[PDB]
Amino acid sequence: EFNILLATDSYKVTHYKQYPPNTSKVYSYFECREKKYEETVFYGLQYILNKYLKGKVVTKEKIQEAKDVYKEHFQDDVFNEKGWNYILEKYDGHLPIEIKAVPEGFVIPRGNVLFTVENTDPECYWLTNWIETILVQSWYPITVATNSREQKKILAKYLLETSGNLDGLEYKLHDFGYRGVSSQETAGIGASAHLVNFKGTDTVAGLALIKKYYGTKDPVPGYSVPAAEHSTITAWGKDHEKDAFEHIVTQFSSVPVSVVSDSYDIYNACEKIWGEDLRHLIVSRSTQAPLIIRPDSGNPLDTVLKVLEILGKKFPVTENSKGYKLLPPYLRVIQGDGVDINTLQEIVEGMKQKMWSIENIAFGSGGGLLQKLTRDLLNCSFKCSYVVTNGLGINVFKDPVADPNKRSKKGRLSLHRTPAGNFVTLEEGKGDLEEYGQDLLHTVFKNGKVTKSYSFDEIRKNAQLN
Amino acid sequence: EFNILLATDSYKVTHYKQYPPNTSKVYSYFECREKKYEETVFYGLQYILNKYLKGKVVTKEKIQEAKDVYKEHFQDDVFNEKGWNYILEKYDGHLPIEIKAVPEGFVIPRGNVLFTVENTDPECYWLTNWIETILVQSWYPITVATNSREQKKILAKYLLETSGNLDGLEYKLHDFGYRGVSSQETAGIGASAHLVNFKGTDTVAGLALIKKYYGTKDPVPGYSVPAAEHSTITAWGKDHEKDAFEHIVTQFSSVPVSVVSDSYDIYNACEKIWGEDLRHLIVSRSTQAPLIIRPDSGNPLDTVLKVLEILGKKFPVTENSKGYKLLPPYLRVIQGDGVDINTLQEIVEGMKQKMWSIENIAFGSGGGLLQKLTRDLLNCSFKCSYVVTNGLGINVFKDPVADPNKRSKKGRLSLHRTPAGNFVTLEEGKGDLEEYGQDLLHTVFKNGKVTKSYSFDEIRKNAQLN
Ligand SMILES: Nc1ccc(/C=C/C(=O)NCc2cc3cc(-c4ccc(C(=O)N5CCC(F)(F)CC5)cc4)cc(-c4ccc(F)cc4)c3o2)cn1
Ligand SMILES: Nc1ccc(/C=C/C(=O)NCc2cc3cc(-c4ccc(C(=O)N5CCC(F)(F)CC5)cc4)cc(-c4ccc(F)cc4)c3o2)cn1
Repeated sequence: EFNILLATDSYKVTHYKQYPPNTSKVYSYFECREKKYEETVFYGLQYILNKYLKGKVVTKEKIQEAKDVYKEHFQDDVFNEKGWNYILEKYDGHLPIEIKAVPEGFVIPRGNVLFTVENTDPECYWLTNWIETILVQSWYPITVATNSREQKKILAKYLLETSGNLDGLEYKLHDFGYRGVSSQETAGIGASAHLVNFKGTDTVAGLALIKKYYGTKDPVPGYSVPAAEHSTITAWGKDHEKDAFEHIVTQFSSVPVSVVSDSYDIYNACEKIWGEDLRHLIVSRSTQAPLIIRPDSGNPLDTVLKVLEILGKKFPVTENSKGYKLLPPYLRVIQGDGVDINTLQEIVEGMKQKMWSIENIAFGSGGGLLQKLTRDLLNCSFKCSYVVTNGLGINVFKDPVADPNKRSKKGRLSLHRTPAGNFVTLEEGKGDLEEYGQDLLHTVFKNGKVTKSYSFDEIRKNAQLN
Repeated sequence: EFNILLATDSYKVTHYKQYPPNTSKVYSYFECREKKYEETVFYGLQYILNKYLKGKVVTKEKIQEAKDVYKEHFQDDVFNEKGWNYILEKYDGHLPIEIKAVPEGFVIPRGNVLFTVENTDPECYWLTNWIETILVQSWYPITVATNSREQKKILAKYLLETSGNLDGLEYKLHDFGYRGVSSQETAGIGASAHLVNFKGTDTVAGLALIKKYYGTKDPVPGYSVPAAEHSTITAWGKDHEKDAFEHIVTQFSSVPVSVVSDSYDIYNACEKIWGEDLRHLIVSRSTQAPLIIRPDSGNPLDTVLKVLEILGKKFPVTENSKGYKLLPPYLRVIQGDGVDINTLQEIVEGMKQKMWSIENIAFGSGGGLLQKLTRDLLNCSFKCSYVVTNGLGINVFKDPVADPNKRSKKGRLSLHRTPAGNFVTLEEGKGDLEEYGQDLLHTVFKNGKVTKSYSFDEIRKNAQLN
């Protein structure tokens, strides 16, 4: 079973011997520090509160096991068995901590307070920063949900220019990242952060996470359609690629189907196999069940353009009201190789220069969507800003001489709306002056109980585009 | 509870209707595809065999739950209920699969087969590639262990040159990445892969993973020392940084202690606080308990060089047998900000240029060691290379015209030793000719059971440097 006594940075085990004596309160905050990515989607804290922090988390056996492990780890006795036994006997193992956050789904500019942590018992001054390590890991669902939303902005801009509406926007980016992430638990959390902005996912693990910790009115938050891989094509033999194509579109003639076509020669497959030999099985398909050709190699922009030119000469093309070319409704294209936020912008801009509408194409991303992200992308940081010693409170901060970008905020913090409708974080307890309205932070956790929750439905609504 | 029926890519559920009819065998393999990082460390397979693949993995309840989820996910009933009911009734929920693999810890050049997967029942031809997604995730411990070993190579070269031996090598790179990874399960896997090469870690979760799935002779595989953070220094007050230093070094006066010193001015704390105000508490410390000064901001190379020049003028410096300068044995330095494999080489080369020995310094890394890594750094890939249909086996392969590097191998594979002592992978069953000796892969999994395993002590021995 999970042991919260073994889920911290090793060195923090010794921090109860370094704080100033006669200290009764430690107050810390989380932010996406200022330095692209000017606003962040706050999401994922609710998952950590329920799975790791709520309820009875301390037992006599868990204290004894931490004592045994840390004895050999440090080659010394340094564990705070006395402090952890006080929580067990007085609060039945419930953590005496209060956490205030911003509602999940909110879009907030860089450099503002997103949540605060503090202890509610003077004896547990050391407990505030013990749970820093587990809490800081919220940088991952924040960054996945932000980076996915910024890719939605690019897609929405070019779809509106070339078509005149946003029909089908919310399944133009499919999640191919299950096998490209570092673990099973990461796959579930990352695919859920992507479903805040889109609807298509191949990463099954994200569905069960949402229903267990968030919930939705619909049966499932994500959907998929049948598709082929290189094994189900090459298994027929090099000389029988056309046999594998005919068989697969016939088994799935009533639903959409994606077919990877670059096993040997992608341009041969589009012009000769799809566009001639099997053309009669494509033009008869329904608008609700098109064929989706999938290239998978080469230069991403050059391959998409050459593919569209080949298909345009073999199938009837129309011109929409904005002047851009459009394929017949029974034929589309999906590009799912080498796709990140940078390449996605290069592709749609190139398609627009060649007078091709964004209606024709959708995208898929694997490692770029779920794995190629770090904690310094948005500079997520956790720092102490207020302590009480000998009954008097002081403001605490850091300010390295060689880097003013690492300066931290001072005192008790609060988040408010500006008169022009923006955000501002007030320091040194100045929010008590009541000049900026109501603090937008809400108590989500106190003394081992989750005091306020949000559904996955409200979160999607909070993260909408303008 | 984990359900293997929900731990695959969505599309793989629709693959049992796409293979050629009368197919009784699907045979697939894993490689680090060829085109820095010329050889890879194979580690991580055993963890996945025990936690997810062995034993009764199919029940009547798990079949019904996967059925219910897929009807909403696909808006159809494509799920293969009949295939999974046969495995339950015929094999008591045990997977009829055989896996062969190279011994864990082995160092193998790029472009060689590392493990193979095939079905042992003709009815379960679809099972081989169903477990591709879970097995491909072994890319992460392989890449962490490889990138960590390459960093050990750089440190060994410059330590031997500036000092004359390798004393202290196994803890010159400490793992700081607990808070910087994407989940709790990722932290345990990645820290365990780092301990293959080094012995210092702050990510506690790696210790329990090793003892449960690999085992070691000693009580624990990793160690740590007491250290400060920014909250335990700045909580004393801006004008009281000296008081915090004196307290911390007195509480830990008999063991090594690391003290972050860049809260306000790193260069002032080195020259005036450590080098003047508190110098009498440093020169009295034991060689087994030095003070370790830790900078944490600015340019990594420029800061380290200036910190060394300051201390060299406040403390007695000697010259070792190779001519390089050395601090007194009670004074060391650790640099744990912005360290990856690129900057680690720049720092160590610049230290040598200024005649400073590598004995004076250690390093720590967080996001660069455990998070800033993807699946295409080593080109880890899983592909089918052999099937049997109508009783006749054929060689299958992919070969895209726009990317010769994506070409895969054909037929039954085997790994052998060359007469000069190198590795070669034989294709198309040519290993049966017995011209290259015996196959180096070993059956590690068969019909639901682990058939061969390795201890963490054997893995470390196999992964040693030349
Ligand atoms: N490692 C890997 C893993 C996988 C792969 C290759 C995967 C692949 O090719 N996927 C194709 C694909 C999925 C998909 C899902 C949707 C989709 C998403 C959401 C909804 C939805 O909101 N609802 C459906 C259910 C409902 F009830 F109807 C109301 C709500 C519907 C469909 C749409 C298209 C599509 C793409 C391009 C097109 F042109 C057309 C469709 C889709 O295309 C490669 N490597
Ligand atoms: N998010 C985070 C997390 C942490 C931080 C800052 C952390 C910090 O400052 N850590 C200091 C530190 C630990 C440490 C461990 C060892 C160590 C590791 C392994 C062994 C070992 O091999 N064994 C244990 C004992 C044994 F019994 F022999 C068997 C084997 C011994 C020591 C050595 C030094 C050191 C650093 C610099 C020096 F100059 C010298 C030492 C060490 O220094 C920042 N952000």
